[PDB]
Amino acid sequence: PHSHPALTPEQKKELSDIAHRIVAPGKGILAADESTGSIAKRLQSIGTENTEENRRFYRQLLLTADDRVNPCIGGVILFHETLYQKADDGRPFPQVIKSKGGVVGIKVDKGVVPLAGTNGETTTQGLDGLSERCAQYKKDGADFAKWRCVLKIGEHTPSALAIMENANVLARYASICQQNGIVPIVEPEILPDGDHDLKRCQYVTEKVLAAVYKALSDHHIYLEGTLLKPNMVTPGHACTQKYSHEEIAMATVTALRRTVPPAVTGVTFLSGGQSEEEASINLNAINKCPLLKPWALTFSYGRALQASALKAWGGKKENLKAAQEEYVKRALANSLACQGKYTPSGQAGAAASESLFISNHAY
Amino acid sequence: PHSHPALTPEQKKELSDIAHRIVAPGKGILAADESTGSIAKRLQSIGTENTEENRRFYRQLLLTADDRVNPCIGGVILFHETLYQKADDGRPFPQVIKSKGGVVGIKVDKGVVPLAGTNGETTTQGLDGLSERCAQYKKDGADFAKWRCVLKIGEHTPSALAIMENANVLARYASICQQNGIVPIVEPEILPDGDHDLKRCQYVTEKVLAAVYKALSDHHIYLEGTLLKPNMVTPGHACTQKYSHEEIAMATVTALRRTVPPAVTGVTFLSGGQSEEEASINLNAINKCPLLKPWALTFSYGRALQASALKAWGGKKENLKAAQEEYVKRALANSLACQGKYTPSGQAGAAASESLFISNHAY
Amino acid sequence: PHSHPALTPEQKKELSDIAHRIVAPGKGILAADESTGSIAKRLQSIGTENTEENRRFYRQLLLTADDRVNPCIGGVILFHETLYQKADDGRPFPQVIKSKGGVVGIKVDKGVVPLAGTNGETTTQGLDGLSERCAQYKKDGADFAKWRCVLKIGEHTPSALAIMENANVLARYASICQQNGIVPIVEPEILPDGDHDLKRCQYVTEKVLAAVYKALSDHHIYLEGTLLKPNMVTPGHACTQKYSHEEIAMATVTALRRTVPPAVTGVTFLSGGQSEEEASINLNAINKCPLLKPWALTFSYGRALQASALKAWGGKKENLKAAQEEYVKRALANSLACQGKYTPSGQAGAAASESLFISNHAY
Amino acid sequence: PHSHPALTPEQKKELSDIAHRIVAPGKGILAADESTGSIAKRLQSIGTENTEENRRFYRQLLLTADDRVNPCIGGVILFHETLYQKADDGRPFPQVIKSKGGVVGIKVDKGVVPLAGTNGETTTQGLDGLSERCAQYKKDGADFAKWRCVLKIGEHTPSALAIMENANVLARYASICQQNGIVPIVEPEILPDGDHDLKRCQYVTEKVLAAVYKALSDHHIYLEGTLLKPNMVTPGHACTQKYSHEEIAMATVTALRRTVPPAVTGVTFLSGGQSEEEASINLNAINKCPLLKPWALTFSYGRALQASALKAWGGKKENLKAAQEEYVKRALANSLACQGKYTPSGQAGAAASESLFISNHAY
Repeated sequence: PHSHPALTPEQKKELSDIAHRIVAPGKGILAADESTGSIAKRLQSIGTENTEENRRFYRQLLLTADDRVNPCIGGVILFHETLYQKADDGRPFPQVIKSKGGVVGIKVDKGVVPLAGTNGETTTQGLDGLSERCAQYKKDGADFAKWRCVLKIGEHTPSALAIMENANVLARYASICQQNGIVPIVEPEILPDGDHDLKRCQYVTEKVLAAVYKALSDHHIYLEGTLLKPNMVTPGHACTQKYSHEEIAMATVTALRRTVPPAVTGVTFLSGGQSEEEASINLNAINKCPLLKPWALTFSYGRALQASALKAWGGKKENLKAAQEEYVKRALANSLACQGKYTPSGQAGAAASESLFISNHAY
Repeated sequence: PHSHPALTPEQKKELSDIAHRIVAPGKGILAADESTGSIAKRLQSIGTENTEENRRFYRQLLLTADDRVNPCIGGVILFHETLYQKADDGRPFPQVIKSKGGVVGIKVDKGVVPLAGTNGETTTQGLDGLSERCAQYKKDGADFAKWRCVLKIGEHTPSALAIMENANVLARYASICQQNGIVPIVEPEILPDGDHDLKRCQYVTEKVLAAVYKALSDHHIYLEGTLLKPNMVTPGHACTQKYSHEEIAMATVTALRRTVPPAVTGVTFLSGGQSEEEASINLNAINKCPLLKPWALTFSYGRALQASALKAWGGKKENLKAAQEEYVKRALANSLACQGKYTPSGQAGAAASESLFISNHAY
Repeated sequence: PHSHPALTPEQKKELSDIAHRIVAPGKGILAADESTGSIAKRLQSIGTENTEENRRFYRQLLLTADDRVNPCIGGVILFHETLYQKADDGRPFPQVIKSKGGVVGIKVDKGVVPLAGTNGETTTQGLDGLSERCAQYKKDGADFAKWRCVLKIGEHTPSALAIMENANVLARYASICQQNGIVPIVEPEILPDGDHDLKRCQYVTEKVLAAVYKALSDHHIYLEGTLLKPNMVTPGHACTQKYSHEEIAMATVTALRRTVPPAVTGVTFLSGGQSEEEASINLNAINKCPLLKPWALTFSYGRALQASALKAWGGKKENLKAAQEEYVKRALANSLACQGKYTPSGQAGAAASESLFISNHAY
Repeated sequence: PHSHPALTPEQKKELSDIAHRIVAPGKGILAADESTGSIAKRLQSIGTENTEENRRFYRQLLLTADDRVNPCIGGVILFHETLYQKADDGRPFPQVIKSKGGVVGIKVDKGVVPLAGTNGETTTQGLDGLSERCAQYKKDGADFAKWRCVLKIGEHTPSALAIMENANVLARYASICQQNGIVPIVEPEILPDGDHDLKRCQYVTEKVLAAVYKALSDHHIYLEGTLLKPNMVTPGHACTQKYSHEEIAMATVTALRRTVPPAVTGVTFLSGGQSEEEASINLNAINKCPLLKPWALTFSYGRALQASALKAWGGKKENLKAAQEEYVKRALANSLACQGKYTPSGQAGAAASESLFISNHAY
């Protein structure tokens, strides 16, 4: 019942200013923070040896794409290794990102760990010595951080323990970040894995986010100095029932409207396995949803921004331009999408039913 | 992790439509639901005998005010007794209210009770047989309900128990209401008593509302089909430090933006002891606050709409017209205030802009 | 973090003394508090008309059994109606109970109500005006009370909400009782309905009881001034796998040892549908279980003490003696059982080996 | 509502067996796990350079005390460094401990960290990579671990956040340990700092322990395979009101009885600043307390077992024998104390008739 200010007015202004810059209109985040084990899968996917030089080259390829990406990229998330690597011109990657108008971000979690007594559920580690790490990252150019928690929809999951624990560790992580001038991106990802339908994902997402914000409140988190990186509400990857992009958008916006306080500066959606086009089309539908949305609704895409670029590269240095071109194409597409100005081919166009009305009461 | 829909799409639509009608642009709520004990004090204030006829005459006075109040009153909260009384023309009060465009509300709590082991804290009772009562009230013309919980700011209050328990009982009350087609107004009032400052009230209001919405989530409450009746964020009655209406507005809106999901259809402030003019000026400032406000910000005033009316009447039928004129003036003032168009200059629109020197980072 | 004594040392002593008297060595509780609707189903199983006189007569039959039950009965739970009824000699039933060395108890809950958004789950009502009711019951001879919450084991139950809500309302009920010199018997019954096995029931019981005691702690309940009336840990009524009495006893005592603080004065098991003989044999095995049991482990039987009595009576006055004889038999058996000195007798009738399992009204 | 066994019967047996061995009748724990920063303070108090050699020699001094300590020491907690050091004869310290009949324990927390937004409160870190560390420690001789959380009694402390967070991290630590065959000792220490009285400490201890056990339950902790290391219930260091050892014992035992499930294998009190004699006398009074205690009540002393030994050593190898003698005397004293047979000067008789004139209802 008694307040003991976690932050001063000056610290709040710094965090709010950073958070707003990242999600300024038309801007999104390039998530290029794949850890050693994750990026390995990615290079292996294109028959490329996972060496530090190849990881440096690939990251350089994305970070140095032409200026067309500047107004599309408000922030770039990097993995520790990359934060300390340099481009061919000797410039540290953080300097390269900043020179292009982007805020530098650093992934700080240390992966998921199994929760004993659960059906394969996990929590995330990485709090040990996090304050010192954050202070150093800040000095080295990073202004925001990212931490990923993973929840799964199954017969008995997400369980009460998994929801409670993941929400709690996210709050601890957020608290430590803000004490060091770092904007924490809270990522409580609910995997798309499974044959559950849209309504189920919406229900679980609503319960998970309500838990997340109650935890953030209990831990005295300054919401204006944070961003949310949630899963869009979609049917399971193996769901038999099919849905439209408008339905996905309505379910997503409704879930967020019912759980995310207006104070949260922005929502940066993870692509979670969606193809580059799917992720852009859904983000566009989300921004065109006819409901009031008090926060920026943009992207924090990893795969959905790199899929084609990685393939066009194939590990060959001579495919630099071609690979960068593919990344640019997706950055442009999503910049438009986070503004609801994206058009892939032609959409529905004709064929206007009689009984298919737009009723949000069905969600 | 499994959804068992508490409401059908049709039930949701009905609740949402009701909630929106109550807080439609320019409309607020007349809170005339004073229980037998509370109204006694009011009649006591004007040396009027507390008889059922005087209560009926007084309520009639407010309810039958001229058509000028129609676009100002989206809803009227009544006490059980009044819901079943009739105007002089034989028309049931609910019919009178509806004929003037207002939605009929019924207060359903049964008062506060002490929480053992706390420093004078309470919870509220009234859940027993509540579903049957709601079904009956709905049938008899009521479309929304009200339940008041009371919390106090003191040395060790509000305590964790008080916050948890009051939030839980409000959730139960909201759940039962929605099962019967009744829109529940959630009223977690934090009293202004004490010498605490603005920051303290804002802190407590934020913690209380965070608890309220987590509880509503745990009990599967349909937010779109609810309204919130919170205290404005103000310094304590005995606070030595003085504040401007702009600061009170900023503190209030900030607290709400950090805790109230945008899905909540509307916020109807209680006047909590503020004078009629003070309650109107503050409501106006709240609506002029530059921050983004995703819900209607209006009124649910009792004292702030009746103060002068009650005095002008003094229990004399001869002063009926003068008494109604006082009520109408306040209804008109608050109608403008909930639109940010209140000026003492009669009834204007969009007051004179000034500056943006101060910042909200100090909140 | 600050204490505000809910009770004085004097109040604690009174409650503690009462709780200990009820479960004194060799003593148990006769649960004859069946409400109007439940007792009606009992009189129907014997073709007897459900009238006030028949209920009075049946209750008199049990309460006026010979002195052999005196050492067996530490307390008797009554329903409101019975608390104010008199024996043929004009003595109020409370006086009858006291004269035989028994403590008088009163059921105060008002039945279960559905929890919206759950799969047929419930919570219990009855807190409204409970303080005044307790004050009056105390003056009229009652020293303890009982309140029943009902949980069910299923694919999605008991849900987090059901556990949390039922635990909270039990805590509220317990708090009010202790403020009025009444020892509250907390009854969080987990139904035996279903085909789940022993370990499933043990798991659920452990989770429920942990929730119950955390809530009692949050509400500042004086445990020494309380009693627990839980279900024994048994497999579902439709479970295929069979277990011995020793296994049931082990699962029951282990669950209790892992959740019930030593301060709790006693555990009075509900029979929950078990036959009179089964309930006695299991209680005996429980008391013979090797593990350390820091609390009295006795009975609070309804059906398991009345099965044979109701049948013998058959609604005929001339069968008074015969019916009372059957009750005395079960009281003696269970008195020995709660001491671990019971060894089923030669004849006990097929009525004592008959399953007293009955489903609920809803499902 | 569904169980996914965190442990197999074999795993449970191992943990339970280890826990029971550590607190076997007459046995306690030598806490010699002071981290580098803490042991530094100890050595400087006797003007000794904080070098690894001096630390190794000091720990050797304690671990190689004569066989008289064997029946007194059920377990020895070590700091990482010491677990891998060897005695002068080449034997690894863990081997030294085991040869004397003691179980080897390893402290695994990584110190306290500040909780932002609180009045100087902390949580504890150390979960990162804890599973791998436990697996390594197990392989290297350790069978139990220790983790210290610190709470403080003050104006607004311990806060709801501090209690909840520390309880949760303790549960995570406990879960990880049990997955690796390591018995976790849960240490939620409430500092004695302040002028609060005995009842205040008892209240806070009761609330903290209730929180700890609810968390252990939520995290599926096997209580039989754990030990509790709590502060005894005493007045603050600066409290002007004086209490007898019997009062301290009554408050301590009452607090534990109201919160610690019988399943918990043992309670090993920290000495927390008490002098060697005070700690022994209090532990003795605790074991003589007339109330029923379903768990072993012994010691896990650091300072209370080393004070005189550290001083007698003074960093001089020539004082080896003199120093060891002081430690041996305290080991013998506390072994008698945990049996309730300790009398500071000359023994007389272990006669235990009844207790003094102290009504437990006053607690």
